[PDB]
Amino acid sequence: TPAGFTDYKVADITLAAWGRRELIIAESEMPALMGLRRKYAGQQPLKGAKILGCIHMTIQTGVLIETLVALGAEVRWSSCNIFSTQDQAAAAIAAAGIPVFAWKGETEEEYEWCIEQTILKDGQPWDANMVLDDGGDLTEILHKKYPQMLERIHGITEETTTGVHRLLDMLKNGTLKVPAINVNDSVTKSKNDNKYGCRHSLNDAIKRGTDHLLSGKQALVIGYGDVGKGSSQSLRQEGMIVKVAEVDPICAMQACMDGFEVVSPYKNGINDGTEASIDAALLGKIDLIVTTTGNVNVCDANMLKALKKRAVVCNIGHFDNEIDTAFMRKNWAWEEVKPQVHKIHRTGKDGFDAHNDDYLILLAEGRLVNLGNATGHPSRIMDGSFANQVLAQIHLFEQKYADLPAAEKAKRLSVEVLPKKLDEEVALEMVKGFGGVVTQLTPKQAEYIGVSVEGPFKPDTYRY
Amino acid sequence: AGFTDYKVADITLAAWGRRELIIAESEMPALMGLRRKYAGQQPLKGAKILGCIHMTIQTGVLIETLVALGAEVRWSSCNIFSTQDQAAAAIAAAGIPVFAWKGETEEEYEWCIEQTILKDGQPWDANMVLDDGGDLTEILHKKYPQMLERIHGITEETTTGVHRLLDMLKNGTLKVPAINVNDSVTKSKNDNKYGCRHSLNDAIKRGTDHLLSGKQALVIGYGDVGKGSSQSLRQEGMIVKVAEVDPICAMQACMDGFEVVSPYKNGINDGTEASIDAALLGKIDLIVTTTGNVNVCDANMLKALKKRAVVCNIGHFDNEIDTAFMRKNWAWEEVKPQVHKIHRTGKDGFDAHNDDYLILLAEGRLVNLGNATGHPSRIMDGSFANQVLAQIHLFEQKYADLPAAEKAKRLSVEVLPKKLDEEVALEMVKGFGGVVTQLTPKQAEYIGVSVEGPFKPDTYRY
Amino acid sequence: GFTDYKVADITLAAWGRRELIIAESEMPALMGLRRKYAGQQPLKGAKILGCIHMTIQTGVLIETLVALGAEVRWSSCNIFSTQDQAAAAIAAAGIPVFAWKGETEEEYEWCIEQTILKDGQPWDANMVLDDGGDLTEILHKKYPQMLERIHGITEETTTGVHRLLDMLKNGTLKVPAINVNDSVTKSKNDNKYGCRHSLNDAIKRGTDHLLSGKQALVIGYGDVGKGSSQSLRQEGMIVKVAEVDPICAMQACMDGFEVVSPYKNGINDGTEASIDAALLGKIDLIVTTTGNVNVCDANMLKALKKRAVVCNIGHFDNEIDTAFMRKNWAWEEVKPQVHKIHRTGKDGFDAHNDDYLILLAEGRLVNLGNATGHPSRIMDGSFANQVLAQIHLFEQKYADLPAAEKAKRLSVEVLPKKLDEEVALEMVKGFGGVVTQLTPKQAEYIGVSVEGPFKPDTYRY
Amino acid sequence: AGFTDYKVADITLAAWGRRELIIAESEMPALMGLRRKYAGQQPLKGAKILGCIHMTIQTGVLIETLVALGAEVRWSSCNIFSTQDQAAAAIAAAGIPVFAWKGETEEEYEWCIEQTILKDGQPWDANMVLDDGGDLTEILHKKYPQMLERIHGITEETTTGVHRLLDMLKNGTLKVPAINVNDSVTKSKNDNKYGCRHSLNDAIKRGTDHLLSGKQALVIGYGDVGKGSSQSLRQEGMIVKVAEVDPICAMQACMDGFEVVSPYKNGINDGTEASIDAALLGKIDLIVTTTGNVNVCDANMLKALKKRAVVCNIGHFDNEIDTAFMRKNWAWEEVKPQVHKIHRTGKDGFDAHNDDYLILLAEGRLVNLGNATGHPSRIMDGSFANQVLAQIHLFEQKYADLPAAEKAKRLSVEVLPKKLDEEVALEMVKGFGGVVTQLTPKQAEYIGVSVEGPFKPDTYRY
Ligand SMILES: NC(=O)c1ccc[n+]([C@@H]2O[C@H](COP(=O)([O-])OP(=O)(O)OC[C@H]3O[C@@H](n4cnc5c(N)ncnc54)[C@H](O)[C@@H]3O)[C@@H](O)[C@H]2O)c1
Ligand SMILES: NC(=O)c1ccc[n+]([C@@H]2O[C@H](COP(=O)([O-])OP(=O)(O)OC[C@H]3O[C@@H](n4cnc5c(N)ncnc54)[C@H](O)[C@@H]3O)[C@@H](O)[C@H]2O)c1
Ligand SMILES: NC(=O)c1ccc[n+]([C@@H]2O[C@H](COP(=O)([O-])OP(=O)(O)OC[C@H]3O[C@@H](n4cnc5c(N)ncnc54)[C@H](O)[C@@H]3O)[C@@H](O)[C@H]2O)c1
Ligand SMILES: NC(=O)c1ccc[n+]([C@@H]2O[C@H](COP(=O)([O-])OP(=O)(O)OC[C@H]3O[C@@H](n4cnc5c(N)ncnc54)[C@H](O)[C@@H]3O)[C@@H](O)[C@H]2O)c1
Ligand SMILES: Nc1ncnc2[nH]cnc12
Ligand SMILES: Nc1ncnc2[nH]cnc12
Ligand SMILES: [K+]
Ligand SMILES: [K+]
Ligand SMILES: [K+]
Repeated sequence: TPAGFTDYKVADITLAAWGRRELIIAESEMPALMGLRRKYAGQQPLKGAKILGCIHMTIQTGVLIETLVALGAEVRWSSCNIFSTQDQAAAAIAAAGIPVFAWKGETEEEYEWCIEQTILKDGQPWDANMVLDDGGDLTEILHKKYPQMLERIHGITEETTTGVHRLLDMLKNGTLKVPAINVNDSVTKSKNDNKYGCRHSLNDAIKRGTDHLLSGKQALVIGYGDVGKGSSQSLRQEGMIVKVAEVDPICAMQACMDGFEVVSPYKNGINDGTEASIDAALLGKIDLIVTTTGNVNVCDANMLKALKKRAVVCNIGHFDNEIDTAFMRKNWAWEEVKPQVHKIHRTGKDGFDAHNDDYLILLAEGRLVNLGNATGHPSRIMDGSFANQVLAQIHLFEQKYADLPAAEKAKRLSVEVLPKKLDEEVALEMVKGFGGVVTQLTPKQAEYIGVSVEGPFKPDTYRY
Repeated sequence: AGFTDYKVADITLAAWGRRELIIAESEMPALMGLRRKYAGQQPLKGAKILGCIHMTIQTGVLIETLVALGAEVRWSSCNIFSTQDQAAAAIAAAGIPVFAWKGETEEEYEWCIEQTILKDGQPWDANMVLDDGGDLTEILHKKYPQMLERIHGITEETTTGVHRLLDMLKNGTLKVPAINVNDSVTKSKNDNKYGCRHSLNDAIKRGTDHLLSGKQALVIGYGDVGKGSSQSLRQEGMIVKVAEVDPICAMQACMDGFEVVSPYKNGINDGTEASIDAALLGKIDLIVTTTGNVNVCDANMLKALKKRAVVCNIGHFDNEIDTAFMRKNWAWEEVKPQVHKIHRTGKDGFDAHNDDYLILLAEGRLVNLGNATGHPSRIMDGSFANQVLAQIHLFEQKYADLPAAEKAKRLSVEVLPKKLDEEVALEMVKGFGGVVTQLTPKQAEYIGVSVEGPFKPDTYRY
Repeated sequence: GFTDYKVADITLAAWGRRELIIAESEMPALMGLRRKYAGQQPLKGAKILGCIHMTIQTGVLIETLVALGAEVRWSSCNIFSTQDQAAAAIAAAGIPVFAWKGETEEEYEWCIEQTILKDGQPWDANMVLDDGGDLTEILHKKYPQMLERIHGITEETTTGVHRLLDMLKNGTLKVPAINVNDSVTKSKNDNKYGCRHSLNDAIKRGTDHLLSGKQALVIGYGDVGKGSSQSLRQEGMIVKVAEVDPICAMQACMDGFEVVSPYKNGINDGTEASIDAALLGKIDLIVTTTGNVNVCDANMLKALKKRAVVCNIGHFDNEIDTAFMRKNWAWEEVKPQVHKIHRTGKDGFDAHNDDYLILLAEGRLVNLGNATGHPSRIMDGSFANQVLAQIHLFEQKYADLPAAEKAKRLSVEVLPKKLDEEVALEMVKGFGGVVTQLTPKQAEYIGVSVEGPFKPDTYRY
Repeated sequence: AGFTDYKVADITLAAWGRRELIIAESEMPALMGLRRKYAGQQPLKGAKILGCIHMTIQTGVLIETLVALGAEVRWSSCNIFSTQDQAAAAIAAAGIPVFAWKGETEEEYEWCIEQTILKDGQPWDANMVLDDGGDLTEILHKKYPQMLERIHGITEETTTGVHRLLDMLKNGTLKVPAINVNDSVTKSKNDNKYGCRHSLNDAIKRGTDHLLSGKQALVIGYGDVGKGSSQSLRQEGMIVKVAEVDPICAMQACMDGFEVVSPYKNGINDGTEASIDAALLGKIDLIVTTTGNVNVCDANMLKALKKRAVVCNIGHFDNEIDTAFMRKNWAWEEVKPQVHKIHRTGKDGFDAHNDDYLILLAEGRLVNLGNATGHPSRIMDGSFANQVLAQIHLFEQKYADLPAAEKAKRLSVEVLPKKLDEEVALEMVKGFGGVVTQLTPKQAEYIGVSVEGPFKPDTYRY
């Protein structure tokens, strides 16, 4: 009896049985992912693939991990957020002999150490050759601290909008060292996960964090991209009176037409940095503000100062700097209600009255509230995102960028999206998971609209 | 005084039409902002526009915006049933040639387009085309190629019109460049979707006055029009099922809370009655086609529909339903204009109290324009501000005057730049009293955009 | 050689008949009563004065009464609510009807009198069917003698019920009545769901305004206000709700509406200072639904956003201070039942004046004024009750009974819940719904009969 | 600290419970307004209240309101799974006898009620009863008639409890008057409907994390609870069908845009598998019982449900689902607390990867309280304001002190006056920032009401 399998760090390995029970259910909610697991078990298309994975260690990610593993891959995994892991999921994965370094409630130190444990196997760089990322933190660390490892990696498959944006910055600046597939912009990812996932999981997380009635109350959603669209619907369908802020007038136009009043935190929309710019009458009526932008400081200090007493503040974008929580740590006393729920007392820094009425309620300390305060998106939604993740991993691994002459590396050095035909094939398995029946074009019909009977049914410019 | 160059139902409707145009102007801030911004420059001075789009009150404000910016125009409707006669009469009384009335025959429809093309029996000195559906575009290519030599461009309104332009382009038959106005977000995701949300249940109420809540609807298609049409019915309380051939669109319908079904067992349309899901169709109270495709509500479907179901089409062309089969096999009883009971008992005559009929709206033509007034002004504001910008752009490019070599480089179908799309959107938002936030310089840097936009890459789907 | 009618255009009859035949397929409860009671002829000998909106739906009610044996003489209960093809179709069937769309106030009162009189002198009516009590009022206040041979009244709507109860409490009510409104298959089915269907319907026909994204103020949140609010919200309007009833305001909140008052702090003190001018200057659409008086008052009308739409879906047109508007501001007809009210003055207006309001149906019932009111499948519920109520009062034969033994009969009563359920069951079947049948053990467990009624009369649904 | 008259799961949870109570107080303006209105008057001084209701944070605020008004209480939960342990712990820590934890056995549940009834082995000097579901009321009548002699009244929270009260009255077995708290509109239409709207999908998400959008639900019942439950699922995008025995309620579901179906062919429950609509049941992903009835999701429906469907009950008692059949016949795999997979492959063990199972939430117990936290504070504010008023009213009536002749005249089940209902409503509305309009004198005269209310007759249904 030796030490045994120890290449992992989780909160509690004994939760594994529970995580496995939840993985087994989740499999039945993920027909596109499990169809790939079935269709590709033979080809072992990921045999020899050695995947650095950095994405929220949820049950849904566990079904993704095991699908890569079932297709031949070796993986070393960490979560991409300190609060997003489900400890029973992490424990279930570690119990299956898979290296995972993830728990709910990491410090920032532990977060970076966890990523480090995927990168280093046994004190030396693992011979990684694939990267799966969500937000780009693992991507950044590899480029800035382990560039030599990038010499052996065939590509990066990036999950989310913020991560894609960081990739494009690096592509533009000549600093991206390996090609990448933008998974986010599949329609079965962006207009499934980003919108409908937040529709499901935002009011989920707010109810779990606060158990606040939402009906009848006033919400301000900052942003009306895919996340903001889904977020606004999560709140409006519960009966909130939802107001939407935007910098993109096309997105603002959509919110008006979807039945929202479009407002700005600042008078005439001009954020001059002074308190006098804040629409105090507006913020003084808001019971809930949700940031969804991917931007920085969209719920700033002066807004926080002016919010209605006891309003709930949260962020469902990727990074916590959407809210100026730094200002609130410096100036206001924090009272933990329960994990990932704090009352922030605007009375001052040092201590608070337990019955002070002048406080805000912050969820997940500003981190992604759906994963921090609930369980993120549901399996049937994540099915689409992770089916794309698997297809993209298969494809970049087969391309073998790491094995090519230097000058064709410039030709392969690109951020690409999966082809629409693949997008549609994932869509079809999703629809069938609902019991939906897709109609087949007749040849005359296909000829009439200029498509093949088998698709793709839309040009790449089609917006859906 | 002395203006006679027009054909409308009743010129005495002009004072009424004018009252409604003055109202609609207040509902169209982007179109009216363009009028104010460009009146001094006269960017369309010398433009001579053949226009073929639904002669509604909203098209009136478009027409008069083009004119106010310097253009002369000759106008026809792009559907036999979509004209509002008071709008046509107001435009005629303003001295603008228009050939349009509600309830044209097909022959009269073709004649009206020809009256825009010919002036005093001769080709008009047109140099710009504004089209909706491509009917005018097609006539110019097939019958008046010499006129296209002097035409600088086509600004095409609708998905079906764009598809026909692209077919010409791939075939080398497109003679002048086009702007695809449909693909602006302030057109496609405003007009196509939200316009149909507003005007679909509108037309069905005017046509039948049927309660929709609690009743079963089948929407064929879940593109932009299908999405908005589904919402039109679901927000009224219908139980809406959606059919699609595009699994991505089907997936959206699922996620939007709709059951996705096919008219055919396992979705396999093999032309046989036996393929029809008769249990499904025998429960449907309302079928709506939204596809731009052919025969998506076919004869066997029509045979299987529940008795007294409503049948309608909000796509551009009436061949979405097999109305030919119904004319050939079944007796038509007019309820009122644009509303027919179609008795499945036979062709010759019908029992006035027969229970086995369907209710066809607008004879299968676009139901929102045929049985109501189409999209509202505040929505058409976006589409038609795009039209004006597109006319301004193609006219100023002066393709017809370019040397053959330069024409060849410019013969394409293009969309308006995102910056303009955004500028139209902003005026619309301002028309709701919305307040767009300005990025600080730091945030624009953070997300990699200018403070003034555009805010999204062209790949962004919204 | 039938001449005992007055309609706009009798040549519309064939059109009206086509819509009647369609409506019949949309009214299974009414048509069910036709087949159920055709044999019995329960209204044989009934002579019914009827005063209710002369729509296609009312036509099906009329011809249901006749199919069951009744003779009727009919008029509308609003000057703008008649559908002229419905009136014409009824007249063409040899049924006396006096109604057109767009009557004057004078002609409305003349049409009622023509039902009351037959061949120059009072009809020998023995039944009354009323929608707002105007006909009832005229029989009590001007024909207190015809009332002696009538076996009852059946009042259709909330307002008219209220007017009967003020007579009851004051002991001035003279024949027994049946409140048809308090049936759930009438009250909810109609007052709420009917306005859900027909309010935005009317606003679109009248204005063709996009509603999505715009600001509405619904005054009132009773059944009409509830259905009105949903009609606008389901279109994407941002709807605010005003109420004096905190319980209805509570429901508006819970339904996801912001509850506001036109007056600062809700205190309507008659001054221009009390008006929340900031709120009113943002409102694109105000809809009154209260049955009360002056809930959209002159000061609110002054403060409304330019080009706002103003309408009333309550029974009477004093909900809005239209009188102030006639006295002070110039009216421009856009088209029938649509007027631009110019706040620049009374002495004419500039055609391009931007400071105007849009008033629908001159403040009258907007859904019947600018569209066709409620749909057949909804009116089915109310009129099936009306038929049952007429049957019950006719067969009870009040006018043929001892003097004040009839005091045990003098009452405003509702219909038995079992009847309410029977109507509801026919309506559900019209949707193809399938009602589940309790097992004996189940019915014992909750203490009801397998046959119903399933709720006590206190249940609020 | 000397105080030991309680039993909770973990007393160290008290500080957490207290933090959540302080927050809930800010969400319960009506309850906290009663506290401020009556604190000086101490209208419950001398009241000794047996309370049996879900020992949540919201009930914690109610308990402390009663105490603040002068009452002493002894408390138990009315369901084995509904206690929030941190709420129980905070109440115990304040020196208030409470016997409640999440996860009780049935025997523990009974013991907890008895610990409120008995103090130091003898009947407590109880003189008021606050009940939710009738269980404490039942035990008092069956087992402690001597105590009822001294009790002035029962304030019953929920529909099922009121029914048992009415049966006892009808039978002559009710020993003390009761106030039906459920029947206030600020209870029935606030709590029963909008509460289950909030908390049903809440519980289902916490329990299963299943996507609901796009999936098929069958809700049994369309009363207040069923109305709220149907809305809870539809607003998430479920395709919701509704079953009912009451045709009026089914009519409401139709008009609300739901398809109305029966588990049984033509609605006829004949007791055999042959009478099951297996085609319908084979499509349902989620069934919710809302009836207060027995066996409304019976063994033959459970056999017929689509594989892996979720089964749950939001009615007061767990016999709405034939969970007893499932225990006799099928294998239960606990996923996590209050979530069980129920394997239809047999009674003895299961394949860990069997696909033919159902998901039962809270073992058939009220799912909103069992798998989440029940209704939110701002909703329970209305219910519990009514409780406090009902307790005040009966305690001051002092029925137990009246002569036998006066008792006979007051032995009834009453509801609170509408005026009070409105006063609770006004406080709830103010908590939303709502501004109620005050009638003018002439307006109040016009509709025949006082300016202060009541505004509706008692027959008004809202
Ligand atoms: N929590 C989740 O589960 C989840 C899921 C997907 C994506 N995300 C993250 O959410 C963020 C947004 O993702 P997306 O796909 O919606 O991106 P997006 O680009 O589609 O939307 C962002 C929107 O925010 C608007 N915006 C930016 N700055 C603003 C400001 N100052 N005020 C108001 N609006 C402003 C932009 O105009 C844009 O429309 C990204 O960080 C993404 O990674 C989170
Ligand atoms: N009536 C109006 O006011 C109005 C407004 C805009 C566009 N249109 C017209 O409506 C039509 C649709 O326009 P769009 O913008 O929605 O186009 P779209 O391409 O966005 O949507 C059409 C959809 O139909 C689906 N479809 C095709 N064949 C089908 C079949 N046999 N069964 C089921 N689904 C099928 C396609 O997959 C596609 O998603 C076009 O003719 C367009 O010109 C009408
Ligand atoms: N147009 C239609 O088709 C139709 C149908 C049914 C009834 N009605 C009429 O509509 C009106 C309302 O009917 P209902 O059934 O809704 O009655 P209701 O009593 O159910 O509701 C009216 C509401 O108005 C509120 N109210 C009164 N004065 C107010 C004020 N000053 N400010 C705000 N709210 C105020 C009351 O509190 C009440 O809740 C009546 O005149 C009725 O006859 C019209
Ligand atoms: N979980 C909660 O938080 C909560 C809240 C309030 C009440 N409740 C409980 O929920 C139950 C329902 O309460 P309610 O206020 O809605 O009562 P309700 O009387 O308003 O409605 C119950 C409905 O069930 C219907 N029904 C009965 N048997 C049926 C069957 N076999 N099939 C279909 N429908 C059937 C009835 O017709 C009725 O409309 C009661 O037990 C009540 O105590 C629970
Ligand atoms: N009202 C309208 N006018 C012109 N074109 C349209 N297309 C759709 N609705 C229209
Ligand atoms: N269509 C209609 N017919 C008769 N009375 C009505 N009241 C409301 N709508 C009506
Ligand atoms: K229009
Ligand atoms: K009607
Ligand atoms: K709670």
